[PDB]
Amino acid sequence: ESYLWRDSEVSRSGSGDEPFGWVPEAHSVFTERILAEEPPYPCYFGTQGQQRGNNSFSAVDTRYPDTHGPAALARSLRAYRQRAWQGPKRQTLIVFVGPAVPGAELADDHRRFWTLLDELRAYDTEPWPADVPADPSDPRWQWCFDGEPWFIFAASPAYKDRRSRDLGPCLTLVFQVRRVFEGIGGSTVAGKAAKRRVREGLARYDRIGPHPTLGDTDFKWRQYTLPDDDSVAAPDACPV
Ligand code: HEM
Ligand SMILES: NC(=[NH2+])NCCC[C@H](N)C(=O)O
Repeated sequence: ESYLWRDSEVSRSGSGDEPFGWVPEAHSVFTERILAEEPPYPCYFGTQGQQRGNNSFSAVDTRYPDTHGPAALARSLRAYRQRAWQGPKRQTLIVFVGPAVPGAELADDHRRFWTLLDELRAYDTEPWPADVPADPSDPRWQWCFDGEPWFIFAASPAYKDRRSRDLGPCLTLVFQVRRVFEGIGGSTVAGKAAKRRVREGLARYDRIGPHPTLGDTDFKWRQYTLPDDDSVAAPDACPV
């Protein structure tokens, strides 16, 4: 009944042409990308999280939206949020949205991403947090669920130049609670070293450099769905 999986549980998601039958292969493709030796995956935090058993997984099967869709993902997210505050600091939930769609464009996957975030709102059982403005045009808006803001981004096979965001054949949502950044705040010595290391890795991996919206940080929504080029979306244009 729970669709929240540790690595060792993903194989039981589905087998053959069943709901989630495509999830085990997506999980393997994801881990291959994140654990690749040369060039290394640019975000060493993600690689380390995978190596240390701190990544959890879920999925949405678009063929079965009423049973394997946003309502179930809301339950999975509530369970993940509990896990994310009890376990190690640096955990990530990776959610595969499938089956894969041959020929989808990046804008299509981004539209699906924002739609899924919108559908999740109806299933949130907690009020919106008082410290985060609820208006998505506010410079300080962040996506919130189950009582707190999250960091979230969309990965897609349609990221041809920003290869670091191609995690396999499906639209893939990467969720973290903000606890993961404790110790690497942007002002911090450690945070500046972290950005150096990741951005050096990006320059060995991607066909386009770090996006300007990553910072040099209002309007975080623009980082959720980076474009594949240097375009910069209008700040008040968040689709939610
Ligand atoms: C599977 C897990 C993860 C994946 C797939 C992942 C992916 C990425 C990617 C693609 C980037 C480049 C920028 C972007 O596209 O947004 C990035 C940057 C970064 N990530 Fe990760 N990440 C993961 C986990 C984590 C965790 C757990 C942390 C914190 C503990 C973290 C901290 C950072 C930092 C500090 C940057 C650099 C941001 C900058 O240079 O402005 N990541 N990550
Ligand atoms: N684009 C990224 N993956 N950024 C990772 C760090 C996010 C940063 N701590 C923030 O809250 O904005």
